[PDB]
Amino acid sequence: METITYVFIFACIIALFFFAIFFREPPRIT
Amino acid sequence: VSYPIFTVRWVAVHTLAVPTIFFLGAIAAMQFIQR
Amino acid sequence: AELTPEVLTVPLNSEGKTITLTEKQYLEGKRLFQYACASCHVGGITKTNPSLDLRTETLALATPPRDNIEGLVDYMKNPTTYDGEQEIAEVHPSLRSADIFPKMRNLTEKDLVAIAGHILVEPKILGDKWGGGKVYY
Amino acid sequence: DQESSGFAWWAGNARLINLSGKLLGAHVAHAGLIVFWAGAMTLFELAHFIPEKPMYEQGLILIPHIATLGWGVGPGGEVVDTFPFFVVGVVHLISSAVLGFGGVYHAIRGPETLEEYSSFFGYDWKDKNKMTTILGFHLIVLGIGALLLVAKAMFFGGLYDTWAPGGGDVRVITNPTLDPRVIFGYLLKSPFGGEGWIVSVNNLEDVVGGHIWIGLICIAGGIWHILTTPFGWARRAFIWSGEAYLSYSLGALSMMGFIATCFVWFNNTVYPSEFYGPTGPEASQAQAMTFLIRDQKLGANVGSAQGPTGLGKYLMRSPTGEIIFGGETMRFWDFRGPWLEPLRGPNGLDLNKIKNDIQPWQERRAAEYMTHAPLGSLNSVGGVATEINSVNFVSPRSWLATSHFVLAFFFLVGHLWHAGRARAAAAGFEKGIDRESEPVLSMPSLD
Amino acid sequence: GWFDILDDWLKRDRFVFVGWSGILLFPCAYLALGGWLTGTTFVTSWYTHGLASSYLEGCNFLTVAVSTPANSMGHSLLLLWGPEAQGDFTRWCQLGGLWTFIALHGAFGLIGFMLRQFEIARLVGVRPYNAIAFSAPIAVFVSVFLIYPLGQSSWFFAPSFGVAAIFRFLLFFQGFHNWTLNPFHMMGVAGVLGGALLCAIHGATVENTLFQDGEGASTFRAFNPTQAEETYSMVTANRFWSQIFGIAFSNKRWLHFFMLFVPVTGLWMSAIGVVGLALNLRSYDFISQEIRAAEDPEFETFYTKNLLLNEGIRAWMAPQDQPHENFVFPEEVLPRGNAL
Amino acid sequence: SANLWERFCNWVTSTDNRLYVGWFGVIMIPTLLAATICFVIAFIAAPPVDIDGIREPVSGSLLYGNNIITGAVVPSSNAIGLHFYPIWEAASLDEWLYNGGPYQLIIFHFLLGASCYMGRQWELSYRLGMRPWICVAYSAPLASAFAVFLIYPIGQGSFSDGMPLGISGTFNFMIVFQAEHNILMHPFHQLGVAGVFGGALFCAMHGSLVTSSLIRETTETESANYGYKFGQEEETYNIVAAHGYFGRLIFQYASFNNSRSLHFFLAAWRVVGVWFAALGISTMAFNLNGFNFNHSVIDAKGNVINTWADIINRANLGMEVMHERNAHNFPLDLA
Amino acid sequence: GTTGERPFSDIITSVRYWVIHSITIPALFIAGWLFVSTGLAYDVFGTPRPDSYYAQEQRSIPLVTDRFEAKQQVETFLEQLK
Ligand SMILES: CCCCCCCCCCCCCCCCCC(=O)OC[C@H](CO[C@@H]1O[C@H](CO[C@H]2O[C@H](CO)[C@H](O)[C@H](O)[C@H]2O)[C@H](O)[C@H](O)[C@H]1O)OC(=O)CCCCCCCCCCCCCCCCC
Ligand code: CLA
Ligand code: CLA
Ligand code: CLA
Ligand code: CLA
Ligand code: CLA
Ligand code: CLA
Ligand code: CLA
Ligand SMILES: C=Cc1c(C)c2cc3nc(c4c5[nH]c(cc6nc(cc1[nH]2)C(C)=C6CC)c(C)c5C(=O)[C@@H]4C(=O)OC)[C@@H](CCC(=O)OC/C=C(\C)CCC[C@@H](C)CCC[C@@H](C)CCCC(C)C)[C@H]3C
Ligand SMILES: CC1=C(\C=C/C(C)=C\C=C/C(C)=C/C=C/C=C(C)/C=C/C=C(C)/C=C/C2=C(C)CCCC2(C)C)C(C)(C)CCC1
Ligand SMILES: [Fe+2]
Repeated sequence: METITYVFIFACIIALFFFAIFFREPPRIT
Repeated sequence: VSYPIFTVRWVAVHTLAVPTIFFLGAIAAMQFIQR
Repeated sequence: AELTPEVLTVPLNSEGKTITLTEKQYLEGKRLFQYACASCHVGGITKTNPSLDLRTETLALATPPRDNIEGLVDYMKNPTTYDGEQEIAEVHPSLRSADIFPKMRNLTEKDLVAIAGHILVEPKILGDKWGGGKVYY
Repeated sequence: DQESSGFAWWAGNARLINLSGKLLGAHVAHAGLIVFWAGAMTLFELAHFIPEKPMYEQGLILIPHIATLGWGVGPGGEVVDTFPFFVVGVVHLISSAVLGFGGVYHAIRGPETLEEYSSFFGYDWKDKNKMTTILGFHLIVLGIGALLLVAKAMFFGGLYDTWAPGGGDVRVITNPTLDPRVIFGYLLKSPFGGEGWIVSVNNLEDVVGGHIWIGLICIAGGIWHILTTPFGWARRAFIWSGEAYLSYSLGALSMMGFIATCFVWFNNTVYPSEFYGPTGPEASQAQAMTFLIRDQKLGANVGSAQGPTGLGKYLMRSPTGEIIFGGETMRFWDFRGPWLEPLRGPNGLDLNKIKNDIQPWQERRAAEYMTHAPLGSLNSVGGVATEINSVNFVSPRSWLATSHFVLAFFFLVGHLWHAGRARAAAAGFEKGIDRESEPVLSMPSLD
Repeated sequence: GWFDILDDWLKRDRFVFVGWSGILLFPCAYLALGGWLTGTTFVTSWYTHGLASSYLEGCNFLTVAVSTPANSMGHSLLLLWGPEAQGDFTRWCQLGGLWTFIALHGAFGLIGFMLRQFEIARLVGVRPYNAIAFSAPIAVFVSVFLIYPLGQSSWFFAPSFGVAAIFRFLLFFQGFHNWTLNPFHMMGVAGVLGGALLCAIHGATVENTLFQDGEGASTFRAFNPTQAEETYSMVTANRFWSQIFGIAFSNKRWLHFFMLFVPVTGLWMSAIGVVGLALNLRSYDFISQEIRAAEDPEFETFYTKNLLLNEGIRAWMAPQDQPHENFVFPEEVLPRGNAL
Repeated sequence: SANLWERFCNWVTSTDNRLYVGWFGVIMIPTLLAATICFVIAFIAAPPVDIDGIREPVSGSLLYGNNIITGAVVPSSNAIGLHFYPIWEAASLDEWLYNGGPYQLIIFHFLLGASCYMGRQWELSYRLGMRPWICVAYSAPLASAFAVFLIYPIGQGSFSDGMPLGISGTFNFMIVFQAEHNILMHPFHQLGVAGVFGGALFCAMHGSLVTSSLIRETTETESANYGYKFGQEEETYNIVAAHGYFGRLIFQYASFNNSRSLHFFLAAWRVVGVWFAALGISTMAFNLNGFNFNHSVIDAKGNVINTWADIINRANLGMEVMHERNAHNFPLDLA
Repeated sequence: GTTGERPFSDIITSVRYWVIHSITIPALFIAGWLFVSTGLAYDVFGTPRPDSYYAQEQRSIPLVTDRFEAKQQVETFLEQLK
């Protein structure tokens, strides 16, 4: 049980890596 | 020009330079206190 | 002042006579003890065989008595187990066996008496720290 | 070359990379401290060396090498000739003057530019051939003594061989190794525990035997490059610049130094221990040996003694070779030295042997190595991390292996910073990034 | 005027600034440096730890330390002229004292110095923020030199003002508080450590994305002290890590700010954590494990395997570390593995 | 096309691929992909490991009873030590499992691909055309990770004693060490804790000042941070009004006007100390442990006066004694 | 920024610096030394000298027991103590 809680965090975080890198707000050269 | 010898700057630089050598001498002295 | 005359005075013969000592001899004792090798023997234990220590009592119970400024001398000259049964000369530094342990060559009755007095003396000051290791350290 | 039209002071030697070096003499300049250092320390070493005291017990880094070459030793690791050692340092030392006497010149009073005096091979880096030919000389140069050693090994006195029949003893390498499978085979050998590609070397027959092969192999290269120009995929591949040359070249040391540090810590052959300390693993194996004896001699069966953990105190079992000492000592069941090999067997350590053919000359060498172990503090108080001050001793191996790593490491840091700055000239952005023509402020935005 | 004269004077430039603050910074801060120094050189610390704490006694740099008050005083400020010492600068120097001194005088040096960061800051038209960041240490030094001790038994168990004497402060925690395993302390290293990288990187990351705007092999001079001109292409930046690490520090106000945060923050998380240790509230615990540690004598995690090290650190040092308890542990009671 | 690889060649070196993948890339990229994959699982669900020379299995998997902190994937056993224990040398998959073979995989792998990242750390500074004394900063890091996973092991002979991959594991690798190396009393680690502490202080310093002399561009409702656009031509801070402050705050000349120098100081400090440190471990790797002053201070009679380091050492024995109880089958922890 | 307090290179490189100082610097170096040599430093800071850390016979530590009548303690220890 609690070890899923560990693995759930561990995972949803790897996906916070997904978005923050690929759907991150881009650098606008102006 | 003519800048004093008793400068704010100096009082400090001194409180240190006086002891330091007082100490350094104290220590170089201990270097032999055998027995 | 602290390393006093009689505290530097120790038993000579299994018969009582005391040789007292000097600050000179004591020193050679230190210089020696370490050069004669504390490599197994460092502090007051015995790394090759931890079961035997150099504490005053231990040397007394030895055979023949080995607490005599004398005793240790025979030993260093010729070694014997705690049995006094078979000569251990080949596995232990000894003048009998110099060709094995070089350090033991430059050794003399002068140098010996010293390294000896060092052994019977150290306990007197260090207390138990002499026999024990690690634990007391 | 003054300041402006040069680098800053800390990058001093860079202004010497300009035009044609004013001094080879720098390199020679120190090519002396290096040889002079042998002259001082060697003198200094013997200057403190006693013949009885175990060579490694008297901080002898330099002296042990002479011994390992057969000089001033003979029977056992005992030193008979205090002379030979003295000789070598005296010579080098003095030898250094000429080396420095000249470098010191070449740098201030000679051609501030040998680019012009050129002629004799001369100077300029981009010059792809002057460089192929130069290294070429220094290639015949090395292999030169590869043989020099083979000679000392085969024609002047021999080397020290701990394995050597009787026991450690100056012996002459009669029959070096032919078979290329062997001499070369090491490179192809495992890198990990059990077989180090360079390190693993039982005897001298393969050493001097291999060196031979290297002298010629190496000479064949100087002879080679000296005659020709590097091919086109070569030019295409590697940046050519004085710096860039140091850049590569420097990272051959880095690697190599590790290869030393990793070697001086592990071998009993080329580093006898009678001159250096007993090798790390040897130690925790020596302990084993000493106590296997202590009890067996005290009346214990040893072989059939069930140990605390479930394994057995004195004897244990390894996965590939069946039998070895057991403790935590296991890690070193790969250790091999003459003091423990007699008591060896087909399947591994032999119970029958270890029980009755274990002689005295071993219990005492075994005990020396149990004590004298590669363990000490900078303080130089040899022993466990927590030992009382008294017996002090730091293994030559400690200092040797340690240093070279930190240096060899640092060098790897070098191979980088000199490649990092040199791969930069290659396009010119090494000075910086041009404020009006930068590749990035004009490129398809990643997104 | 009368005030402003004092102001006017002490307030303007003269190299080594001296301000409304200095009045407490300089004096406290000085004594403090001295306070520690004198001890290491001449003062002994024997009458409190039976331990030598001075060059004069033979101690070295890594040995010397200005003791800490015997467990007999507790938290008494131990005053030079107080009931305990009675202005007897030798006894007062003997009962330790210098400690409370160094620590208290010191405690001000910080208060004082941070103020100075404000004073000079409000005078130069900048954001004090630096002065804020400086809480980072005040909190630490407060908790770790006053709070923790104040929470325990005596000034004794408080830091040591030593080189090694301070290393003891570590182990002792690991061994008794098993700090190493305390969340709060963790962020404490998460910030220091995490920040160091942040520092070493911005520093170098900057150096390399430097516009060659000088001539030759000295990009150190080519920089303009005079005016505005982004020296490091912020553009050659993002498009670098964005492709090498996946992320881009696009902006410099935040970058050069987030660097303020990292540490200061962790430190606080440390100061909190230790506050815990003050009232022995520590993270040694970890029931879930220990409860199952009872049965299953064969299940073993590092936690336990580690926790055991601690248990040794106690049994061996306590007797000599905490002398005022006259601990006595017979040969037998000491925990040891089979062998040594 | 003349050859189809031609495109593979520019792609790898695509100076515009969202995520650059150099030639190092082509090795890094997966070396870590395999390394990570083994890891993430070993943690989530992996059997115990005999680690120490015996047959005492140490569990380190969440599914086997680990809190995230107790978590850790364990090393290879003193049985293998240095021999190469790859997945095929082991008979049953479970052998590799028990004898702790994941370690080598994870360690060897990342510990490798890591370096290539170090290379590909610079490969972008070449395709991008920027000074590259950057990749080096990264060294110190990789050096240590290499030190704590590859030198020390070769030093003591077994991967057994190499900082176990896991949280509480490190703590272990540590406390032990102190005991066998008195690392804390080691001149190197010092210069290590030196910079780290520094950098962590400088990281807050340089970050402090900048934001402290930030400049104008906002209301009070607006976020002051907004005052800036990516690709600004002139820096946002007022350097003169910064040094003009900091310099003053004690000494005036112990300050930096040379932004290039300062940002540099930030680089080298952390990066240099960390090195020494990385070397510290690598130094004691072959037993040149920290200092040692036990019984080094004595009086006349010889009665011994404990040095404040003797306590260090006292607490040290407490450590020496316990660590790895059962295996140690002899008087001297010669490994 | 505009700075104007009496310059350093000036005096470290000054002829007078070295002449006032040459004589006075070691006066401190010497002063410290004497402070140690007389052996007053000891009595100055209670700091015991090797000759007198432990009494002659006893093996115990002269530890301050009660914070309020501490002054006595020290004595009674320094007392019996040589
Ligand atoms: C198989 C695929 C592996 C993939 C790994 C890829 C990773 C990328 C590489 C980076 C680092 C890992 C590479 C490992 C190299 C280290 C050597 C090693 O581990 O192998 C261990 C061996 C040890 O050899 C020993 O050899 C011994 C044999 O000696 C014994 O037996 C002998 C006779 O047989 C003699 O009698 C002797 O006296 C006696 O002691 C035993 O067999 C031991 O078990 C055995 O360990 O070392 C050696 O031979 C090899 C020497 C190589 C030189 C290395 C120099 C030092 C290493 C520095 C690492 C650089 C990286 C740094 C990056 C960070 C910043 C720099
Ligand atoms: C392998 C051999 C080798 C050789 C021949 C060179 C040669 C060179 N290196 Mg170099 N380097 C090497 C290895 C080598 N390096 C390694 C392994 C590293 C990794 C750290 C480096 C890192 C490095 C850097 C960062 C730089 C160089 C630079 C240089 C060039 C400048 C010359 C020089 O620095 O002299 C001058 C010697 C000094 C300045 C030494 C003093 C160093 C100062 C900063 C500290 C002073 C020490 C002080 C604390 C001593 C205490 C004394 C006490 C009494 C006060 C020169 C071509 C410079 C360059 O740009 O060349 C292209 C440069 O910036 N190197
Ligand atoms: C470590 C070895 C080493 C060597 C071989 C050199 C060599 C050189 N450096 Mg140099 N340098 C070094 C370390 C070294 N450096 C370090 C560590 C730093 C950091 C401070 C520098 C910083 C630096 C700068 C800024 C410059 C050089 C320059 C030079 C070159 C000019 C030499 C000269 O003008 O001397 C002049 C000699 C004197 C003024 C008097 C010195 C007397 C020496 C030569 C004799 C000593 C011999 C010994 C004591 C006794 C032997 C006597 C013998 C007859 C038996 C020369 C190639 C210059 C250059 O750019 O070259 C083109 C230059 O501008 N260096
Ligand atoms: C290959 C490099 C090397 C190595 C491995 C050694 C190793 C040794 N030397 Mg040694 N030495 C060297 C070069 C080296 N030396 C050189 C070039 C000189 C001439 C100056 C000397 C002069 C010398 C003397 C007079 C003595 C020794 C002694 C020793 C032994 C004990 C020294 C010790 O314990 O203090 C440890 C020393 C340190 C820990 C120094 C601290 C390092 C600080 C300054 C930072 C270093 C950082 C940097 C990366 C390392 C520099 C490398 C080194 C060449 C300086 C030890 C075997 C002693 C001995 O054994 O007598 C027979 C001894 O009396 N050496
Ligand atoms: C270590 C490598 C090395 C290399 C590659 C060189 C290379 C060179 N040196 Mg040189 N040198 C070196 C080491 C080196 N040196 C050392 C260690 C010293 C210390 C003295 C010198 C001292 C020195 C001086 C005083 C001079 C040179 C000169 C030269 C250049 C002349 C080349 C020539 O035709 O000589 C060919 C030499 C031989 C083939 C050797 C012949 C040996 C016998 C047959 C006669 C030599 C005279 C006698 C034996 C002793 C020499 C006395 C001396 C005045 C030459 C050449 C670039 C000359 C120069 O100015 O170049 C521009 C020059 O005047 N060197
Ligand atoms: C590859 C050639 C090679 C190798 C493997 C060795 C090996 C050895 N020599 Mg040795 N030696 C050599 C060449 C070599 N030597 C040459 C040319 C000379 C001059 C004649 C000597 C002179 C010499 C003396 C006087 C002594 C030794 C000794 C030794 C042994 C001591 C351990 C050691 O440090 O060396 C082995 C370590 C290495 C060889 C380092 C390995 C690095 C190489 C294999 C890789 C280099 C790669 C590099 C990038 C090449 C670039 C080429 C290009 C493709 C870029 C060891 C077996 C000692 C000994 O054993 O007897 C007493 C000793 O006293 N040597
Ligand atoms: C001493 C320093 C030194 C330096 C700096 C050089 C430098 C050079 N040499 Mg060279 N050389 C030297 C010494 C040196 N040599 C010596 C002592 C010899 C004696 C023969 C030679 C003999 C030699 C020859 C015959 C040639 C060179 C060539 C070269 C040039 C190309 C080398 C290259 O880039 O390799 C890069 C090579 C690789 C990166 C190999 C990668 C492929 C691997 C996978 C091989 C496969 C391994 C295989 C399975 C066996 C084992 C594999 C593994 C398990 C170990 C380069 C300028 C070449 C040149 O153009 O002119 C001479 C060339 O043809 N050298
Ligand atoms: C200035 C500091 C310093 C000092 C005092 C030393 C001192 C020493 N080094 Mg050394 N080393 C250093 C820096 C230093 N090193 C650096 C920066 C590197 C690059 C990482 C090395 C790489 C290195 C290796 C690979 C070896 C040494 C060895 C030695 C020892 C024998 C010297 C020697 O080999 O004579 C003349 C040469 C030999 C006796 C053997 C030659 C080995 C063959 C020819 C391969 C190539 C040699 C090597 C690459 C050249 C370096 C020689 C050295 C004098 C710099 C000696 C204690 C040897 C050792 O371990 O003890 C015997 C050894 O094998 N060093
Ligand atoms: C590694 C430990 C450490 C040291 C020793 C240290 C030292 C210093 N930090 C300073 C500053 C800072 N540190 C800062 C954040 C941090 N600093 C950190 C960690 C340290 N900072 C970490 C925790 C954070 C990370 C951000 C901020 C940004 C600043 C400041 O800007 C400031 C600075 O500008 O530095 C240049 C300097 C301020 C000088 C001063 O106030 O004197 C004046 C008054 C003093 C110090 C008198 C105090 C007297 C008290 C403390 C008595 C103590 C005596 C003992 C502790 C001495 C014992 C010595 C041992 C050997 C036992 C300098 C003293
Ligand atoms: C660093 C440099 C420099 C210089 C120099 C160099 C670098 C080098 C070198 C070198 C050198 C500087 C060398 C040398 C030398 C010489 C010598 C070293 C010598 C000698 C001799 C001796 C030492 C001897 C002695 C003796 C004898 C004769 C015999 C018997 C014994 C006796 C001891 C008596 C400078 C600063 C300017 C800068 C540039 C670079
Ligand atoms: Fe900045």
